[PDB]
Amino acid sequence: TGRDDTKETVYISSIALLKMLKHGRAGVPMEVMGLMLGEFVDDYTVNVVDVFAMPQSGTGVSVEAVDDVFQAKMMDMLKQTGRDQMVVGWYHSHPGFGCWLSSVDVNTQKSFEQLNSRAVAVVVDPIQSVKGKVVIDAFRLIDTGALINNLEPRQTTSNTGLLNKANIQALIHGLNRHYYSLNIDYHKTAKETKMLMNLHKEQWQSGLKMYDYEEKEESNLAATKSMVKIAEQYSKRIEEEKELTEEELKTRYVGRQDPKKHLSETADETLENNIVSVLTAGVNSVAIK
Amino acid sequence: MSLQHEKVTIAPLVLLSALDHYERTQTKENKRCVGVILGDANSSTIRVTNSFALPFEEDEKNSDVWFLDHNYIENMNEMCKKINAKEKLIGWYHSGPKLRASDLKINELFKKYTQNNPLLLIVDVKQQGVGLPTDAYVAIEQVKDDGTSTEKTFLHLPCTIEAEEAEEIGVEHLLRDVRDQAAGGLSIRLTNQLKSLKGLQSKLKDVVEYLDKVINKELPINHTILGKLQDVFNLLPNLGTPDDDEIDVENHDRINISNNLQKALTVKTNDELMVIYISNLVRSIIAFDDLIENKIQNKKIQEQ
Amino acid sequence: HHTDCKFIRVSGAELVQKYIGEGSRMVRELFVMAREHAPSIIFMDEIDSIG
Amino acid sequence: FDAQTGSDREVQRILIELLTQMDGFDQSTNVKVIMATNRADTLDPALLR
Amino acid sequence: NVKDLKASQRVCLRSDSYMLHKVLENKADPLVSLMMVEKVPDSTYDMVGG
Amino acid sequence: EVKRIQSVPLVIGQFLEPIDQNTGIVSSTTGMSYVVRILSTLDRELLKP
Repeated sequence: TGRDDTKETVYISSIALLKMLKHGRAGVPMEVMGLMLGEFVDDYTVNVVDVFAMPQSGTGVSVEAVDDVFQAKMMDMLKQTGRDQMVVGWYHSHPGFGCWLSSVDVNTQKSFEQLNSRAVAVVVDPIQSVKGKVVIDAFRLIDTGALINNLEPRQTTSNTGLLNKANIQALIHGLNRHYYSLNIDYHKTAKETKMLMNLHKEQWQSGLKMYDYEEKEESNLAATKSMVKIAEQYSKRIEEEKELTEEELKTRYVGRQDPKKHLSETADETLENNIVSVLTAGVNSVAIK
Repeated sequence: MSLQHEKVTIAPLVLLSALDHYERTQTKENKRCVGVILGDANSSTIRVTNSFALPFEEDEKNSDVWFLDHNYIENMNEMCKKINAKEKLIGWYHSGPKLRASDLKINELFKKYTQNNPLLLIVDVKQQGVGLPTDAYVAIEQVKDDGTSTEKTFLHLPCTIEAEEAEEIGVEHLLRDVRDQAAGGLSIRLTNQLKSLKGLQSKLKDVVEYLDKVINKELPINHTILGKLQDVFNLLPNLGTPDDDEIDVENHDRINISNNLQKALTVKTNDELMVIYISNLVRSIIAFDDLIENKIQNKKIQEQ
Repeated sequence: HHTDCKFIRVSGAELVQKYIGEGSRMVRELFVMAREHAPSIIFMDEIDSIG
Repeated sequence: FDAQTGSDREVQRILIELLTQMDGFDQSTNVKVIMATNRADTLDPALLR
Repeated sequence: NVKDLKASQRVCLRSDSYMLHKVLENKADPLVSLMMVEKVPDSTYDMVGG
Repeated sequence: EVKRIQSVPLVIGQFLEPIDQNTGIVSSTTGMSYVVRILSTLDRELLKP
């Protein structure tokens, strides 16, 4: 009873994703601190609109790792520009470790629970992320009273119920005795997408732009020889290749890492490239003069 | 002091931040979002690394009235050196898309926090341009030709989006679209080649219109534009020279190599055909066998 | 060759392993390793220069 | 051949292994190793040959 | 099961808790690595004279 | 996507032997002997040694 106690869908905006990665990757090999500013609506929806980075702390992430001088000043600056939002959580990194809360980080979550009891704790690894979907998970505490008397699960109702999880390690131990994980949902508009797609006007100008023809001849030369040398490799493939079982032929005549497939790719890249080069040249002739 | 701003690289953090910030003040109807941009400056490459709003008002009754809070700029500096000392004020973004002369005077203000000339980074947030989502200009002061005075003016200096590496990771994550222009396969670049012709053609159309308005409606002759156009006429391909003729020989050289490749594939594709028919040959026999084999199965049930 | 067993050989001194750990007990445990790969012939060579 | 302390034995080990490995097994597609010597008094007794 | 598991059975494990995956009946030894390059001899009684 | 993992940064290790076509056993230069998955359409015709 009392609190709903179902884990939020955290909607992190595009600005807030990129900003977190920016402060994390400069700071490696070290931890980073920061406060997450958003709006909370519904009974399980937090929208993390923006973030701000708390300067690098000399003791690392802890319960003293927010200085009240920076904090107050920083939120005061957002109030003068109308960018103001409310602290709905906190972020911290482990720079070399995947997502979980150490003893200190859970104790920090106990403090942020006081201020807002739907608070999120987001753990960002800055360097382990190559997709940028991965190694960002959000956690939110489930009530203490809930833990004891075994009314702990109640996060599976009022969500999709598609869960994404891995690791036993610290992660899982953290889960059982404290918090519940749910995936990071990404929100965007088509104005943020539109900005990314453009990369100047030299994006399209380059399609007309034609390289040195010294280079083209070189690429085409290499490719011609390559197809002969792989045709011979393919000749060995059809040396007989009529003995039993397909699997024993694959290993024997090198049907694994197939010479037929290799010829095919080689031909196509060159064929299509020279197609565009003839076309762009002809375009140039007729268009200019 | 330095006049070094020849290349302006933009992190994608700056363009999405300017998109948010316009909407967190709610400026509209030729009201503007004026904030700071930070990065590195005093250098040949400028990297625009970050952006923030500032308090700012824009009056439509007279453009020489706006508000700016100076104390905000001094307090934001203290904070940003703690996060990152590689970040410093390098100038200001302006929402645009219209550049004005009063903006030169805002410019002067920003010349008192950075040694270099401030960069005024026009970021269109209204998304009217299908290209240029960044245009960059820097105020420089020079004696203009043709009996003209010393003018303080905003000259275009090259800019491109290039992204930081740390930024990249998120750019990859948020782009999950197929990308009509990405420079892919044969297909992707035939769509491009057409797009590219209409790009250039429209750019060429602006030049025509401009020229007409100089002698019709008496626009001020700006001799910089006109100088560039002399070289346009001087780099025109001229036919009937041995160069053009060698280019037509080279189109056959290239198509020659394309022909040999096309035959080579015809053998692969026929190889695949041969190999299926062998399978089907076998399968005819296997299906035939089932019919015989039933008899053998039926007989056992009766016996046992 | 004719025996039809796994002629492993083993060249030189066997203190040479050190990059997963020392060669001061792969002599000993050789007994075990050889047993596993039955039927196996160990050509533990050491030309001798210990005097 | 010496092995007076442990540190005589280490030099010896390098000699042993050089000979055994020298040698052909699968047979050499190299030119077989070249060596230079100020004198042969400080080579082995008969293991070069 | 403990039934499948014998002593001297090589087993694969995880990094998150070392829980088993599969039994292996393969053995990776410094001896195995030396054998593996050399492979079998091509020698026979008459490759060696006298 | 796979091309990125394929590319730098990497840590060197040393292939021992296969235990399965799609899981092999290696030892890293960090000092840890790891069972590791093998990405397909890698030359497995030189991987086995």
